[PDB]
Amino acid sequence: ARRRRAEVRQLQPDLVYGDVLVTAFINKIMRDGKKNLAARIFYDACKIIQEKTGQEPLKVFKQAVENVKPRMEVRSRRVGGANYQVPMEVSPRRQQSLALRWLVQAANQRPERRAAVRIAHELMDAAEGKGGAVKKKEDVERMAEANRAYAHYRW
Amino acid sequence: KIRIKLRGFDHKTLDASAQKIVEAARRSGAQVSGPIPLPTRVRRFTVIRGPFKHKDSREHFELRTHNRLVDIINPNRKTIEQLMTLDLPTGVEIEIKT
Amino acid sequence: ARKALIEKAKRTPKFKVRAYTRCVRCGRARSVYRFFGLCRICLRELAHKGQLPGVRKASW
Amino acid sequence: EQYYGTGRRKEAVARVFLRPGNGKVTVNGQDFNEYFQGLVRAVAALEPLRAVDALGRFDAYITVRGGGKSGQIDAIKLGIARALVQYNPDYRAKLKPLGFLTRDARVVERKKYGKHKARRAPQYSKR
Amino acid sequence: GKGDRRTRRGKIWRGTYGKYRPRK
Amino acid sequence: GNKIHPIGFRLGITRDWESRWYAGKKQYRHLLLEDQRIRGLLEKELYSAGLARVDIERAADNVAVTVHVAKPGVVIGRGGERIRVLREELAKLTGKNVALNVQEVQNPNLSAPLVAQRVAEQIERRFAVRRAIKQAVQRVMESGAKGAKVIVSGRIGGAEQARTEWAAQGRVPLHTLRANIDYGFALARTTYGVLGVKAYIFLGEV
Amino acid sequence: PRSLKKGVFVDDHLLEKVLELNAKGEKRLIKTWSRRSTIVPEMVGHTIAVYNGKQHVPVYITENMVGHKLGEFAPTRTYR
RNA sequence: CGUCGUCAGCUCGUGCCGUGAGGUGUUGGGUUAAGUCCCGCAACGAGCGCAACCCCCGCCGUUAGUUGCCAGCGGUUCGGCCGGGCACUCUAACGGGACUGCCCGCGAAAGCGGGAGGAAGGAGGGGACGACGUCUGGUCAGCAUGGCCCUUACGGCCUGGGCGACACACGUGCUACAAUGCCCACUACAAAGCGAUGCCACCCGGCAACGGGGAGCUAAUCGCAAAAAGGUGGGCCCAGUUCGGAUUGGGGUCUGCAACCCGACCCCAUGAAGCCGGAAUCGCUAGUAAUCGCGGAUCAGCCAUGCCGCGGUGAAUACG
Ligand SMILES: [K+]
Ligand SMILES: [K+]
Ligand SMILES: [K+]
Ligand SMILES: [Mg+2]
Ligand SMILES: [Mg+2]
Ligand SMILES: [Mg+2]
Ligand SMILES: [Mg+2]
Ligand SMILES: [Mg+2]
Ligand SMILES: [Mg+2]
Ligand SMILES: [Mg+2]
Ligand SMILES: [Mg+2]
Ligand SMILES: [Mg+2]
Ligand SMILES: [Mg+2]
Ligand SMILES: [Mg+2]
Ligand SMILES: [Mg+2]
Ligand SMILES: [Mg+2]
Ligand SMILES: [Mg+2]
Ligand SMILES: [Mg+2]
Ligand SMILES: [Mg+2]
Ligand SMILES: [Mg+2]
Ligand SMILES: [Mg+2]
Ligand SMILES: [Mg+2]
Ligand SMILES: [Mg+2]
Ligand SMILES: [Mg+2]
Ligand SMILES: [Mg+2]
Ligand SMILES: [Mg+2]
Ligand SMILES: [Mg+2]
Ligand SMILES: [Mg+2]
Ligand SMILES: [Mg+2]
Ligand SMILES: [Mg+2]
Ligand SMILES: [Mg+2]
Ligand SMILES: [Mg+2]
Ligand SMILES: [Mg+2]
Ligand SMILES: [Mg+2]
Ligand SMILES: [Mg+2]
Ligand SMILES: [Zn+2]
Repeated sequence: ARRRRAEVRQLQPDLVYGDVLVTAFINKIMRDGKKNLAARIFYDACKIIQEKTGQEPLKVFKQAVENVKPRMEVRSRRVGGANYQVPMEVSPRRQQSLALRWLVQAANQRPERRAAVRIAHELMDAAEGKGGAVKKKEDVERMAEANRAYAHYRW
Repeated sequence: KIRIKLRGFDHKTLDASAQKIVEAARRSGAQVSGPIPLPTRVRRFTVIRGPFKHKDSREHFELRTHNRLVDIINPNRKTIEQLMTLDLPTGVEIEIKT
Repeated sequence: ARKALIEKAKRTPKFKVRAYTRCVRCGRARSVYRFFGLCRICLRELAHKGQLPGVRKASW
Repeated sequence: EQYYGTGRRKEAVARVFLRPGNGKVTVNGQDFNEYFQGLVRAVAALEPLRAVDALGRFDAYITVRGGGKSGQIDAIKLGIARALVQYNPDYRAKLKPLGFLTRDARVVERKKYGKHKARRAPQYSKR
Repeated sequence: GKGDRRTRRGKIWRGTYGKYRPRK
Repeated sequence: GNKIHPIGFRLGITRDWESRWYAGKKQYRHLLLEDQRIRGLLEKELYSAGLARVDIERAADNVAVTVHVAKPGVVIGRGGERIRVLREELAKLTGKNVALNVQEVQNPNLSAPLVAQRVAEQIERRFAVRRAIKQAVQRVMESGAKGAKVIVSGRIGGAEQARTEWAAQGRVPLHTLRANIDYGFALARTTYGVLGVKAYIFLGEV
Repeated sequence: PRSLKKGVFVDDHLLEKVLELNAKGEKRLIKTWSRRSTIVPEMVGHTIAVYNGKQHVPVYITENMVGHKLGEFAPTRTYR
């Protein structure tokens, strides 16, 4: 991207919750372009959340995402021989990209045999404030500021 | 019921043999079923441009065999004449399975 | 093409197996296209001259 | 009496015949749900109708050939959208903004030479 | 997988037929 | 090494084939091997007539043919004594029994194949290359033509180091697929080795 | 997983030279260029020198080896 | 032919400047994918390049119906099967169509940012096409060619070996390590191609490879033909395991004069390593990557997991 500024491409709203944020999560889940299988997995998850929870899955989904979004992160920058971990804000766009990516990654780290259970349970532990996803988010933010000494290298 | 098969390599050489057979028969036979297209059969030849190595160059060549149908119903004797010795194309081949 | 191994025209292979295409123009024995009897090199040479009827440059 | 569009996508031809009725949809002599058996996407195919409050005021006989089911689903998406305008040309005033009238032009890019898959280039070493 | 001679997908990949993939 | 043969590149438009005979996957290779045998002889002798082109049409054992030369007479002969021997040389080659028309090249200086042959000969007689080229481009440019160019290979003048002499005038847009440019290539044996000669003439656009 | 079909192959060079040589009985040595040929019953006891491309190796044929080609006893290459 | 590369750029004619090499033009502001265009200039123009003219894909219309329809109707062996019709879909020739034209905003202009119509905008998407030249680059084993050398052998014919060797090292790939998976069923939806000494429907025998026998096709009529991934159902439960199929033993089918060295293919056994890969490092900006299968050339057969194409499903991300 040396010329333009590659504009964010819009996604087709969910075929159920009619949410773009959902298609997104589905895309991350998807592997080898098997968007059907991807779709099913996510849905059985919204279902499993309906089960163990008397709350609309869509609301749980959101909440979860929100808790995994990193509002700060460290970025490497070479200055004077060595490389310094410079902490800096995180654009909204990237927070979303990061939150969803981590949810799926954290979810697939889980122990439950069935894919749907994993996303479901990860999504829950997420909106709760726990789970491997939220840790990554926290281990990152802890990383930032832990290097606030270099915050003047704004970047 | 005259089955007419026209094949070739030029799509003008054939359309110039489906015209010397479309009007020179609408004055002695049925209203005739216009020249019918018929999908082509392409044959690709992919060759490595250079004499030695360089297997990543390659150029593409092909032999496109166009087709035509016509099919004039009602031989009528008089039709089988306006179309006896009144053609022109040299890069064409004709067939008749009436 | 070693004008002596161009005994392919022999037709008396003892066993039809030993029969091998071989170029009609170069003697080139390794890329002889059945349809043209030519090798990939000459097949490209003549096609450029328009001496191979119908054969054009494909593109899509 | 009857209205019809077409719609095509990624090489999938769709013949759409809309006739007033309940809401039944026949795809190749099969229930909509029969043809698109368990394809989360399918739902989409009829989005144009819902885009103008039809569906429950129409019925549709659909033909299809060429491609894959999701591609066919997109074609159907256009047919229904076209006929739905032939019925009433004032419907464009709504389907346009949703781009339901547009024929997605995206197609399988050609496979180039010296390249595994059109763009994917071969991997090399010790350079 | 595609490498299992005596299996369904195995025969397909190897472009053959047999007990594990008859011609209907 | 770049640039496709400007003819093979323009077969689609501005430039027809040199054999308009159809065939099927069983005979094509034969009727082809035949044409070559034909051009093989035609050129092996009619050299002196200066043969620019040689078309070959067919319909079924009635092998049309033709031969566009600059000096018809050389073909014909006393009344037609040569055009006789040869005409029989064709059916003796291939018991096809075929015609053998003769078109005259209005101007042998607007036919790249000749212009090439031209310079190619001079080279063997030891004419100064650069001159020939300069001149040749003129002959072509004087007698019409919106552009022209000539290229000789290397060992120019018997030199050990192979070079490449240029020379060209007017337009010669090879990238423009419509130029209608005649291209002619002439070899050129020599005591010390081969020299290649290419000729380009741009005449009319659309 | 061996194979050949119905019609065991054996070059007739040595064949009509062996089954015929069985008339008087046996003999010392033979010399063939038919690795191709299968070893058949009527050879047991013979000593067929096989060519390997450079040499004519002396192969003593036995019951247990009836079925194997002659080439299998005349190794082509030379390693360490 | 490859390469620097589709990177822009390389030049000329006359004039002007300089004793001269050589400058100016081609520099400079704006703009473009571009020496693209604009404005300005001792320069005015031009040539090879850029672009355009050619091909493919996207929308619509003519002309044309032994492929399409029952859309329309009437016969039904309820099979577009028959009548019948070109509407539709296709097939394939020819045209239309997009021009920053239209609207608002900025600008000296070119043009930039949006907005409306439109299938499609501002190079629609992909090809073909690669300047003056460089590498003293590749190739005398494709051919052609100067010189040199051998001309009972550096020529020629065979049979058999070899190019397939194996302590070892690297490149490119294939199949995997599994549950977003592997099986077995059962069901769908492709596109481009190939088919006389051939594709091979269908029938019989064989677990099968394949063998008998034979319908139709010189193929939009018949055949390769099943597409696979998917979808429904069922099994496996997390294990070197219903993951993975390497090795090796045995029995066979084929092609071929002939499968030891040295062929694929089938069936029963065997069931290796591998649990996701150190330092390093590769591809790709969207129908692209990833993934799924299908056809071709060569060719008897084949060591195709190569190669050249085809279509299905279909992302992530680009601050800068
Ligand atoms: K274009
Ligand atoms: K050189
Ligand atoms: K796989
Ligand atoms: Mg030679
Ligand atoms: Mg052979
Ligand atoms: Mg051949
Ligand atoms: Mg779906
Ligand atoms: Mg693909
Ligand atoms: Mg297995
Ligand atoms: Mg460019
Ligand atoms: Mg000057
Ligand atoms: Mg002066
Ligand atoms: Mg200068
Ligand atoms: Mg100058
Ligand atoms: Mg300059
Ligand atoms: Mg200059
Ligand atoms: Mg300057
Ligand atoms: Mg610029
Ligand atoms: Mg320019
Ligand atoms: Mg200027
Ligand atoms: Mg139309
Ligand atoms: Mg160009
Ligand atoms: Mg080198
Ligand atoms: Mg060198
Ligand atoms: Mg080798
Ligand atoms: Mg590897
Ligand atoms: Mg059976
Ligand atoms: Mg292990
Ligand atoms: Mg196992
Ligand atoms: Mg073998
Ligand atoms: Mg495991
Ligand atoms: Mg293939
Ligand atoms: Mg083959
Ligand atoms: Mg092998
Ligand atoms: Mg293969
Ligand atoms: Zn050749």
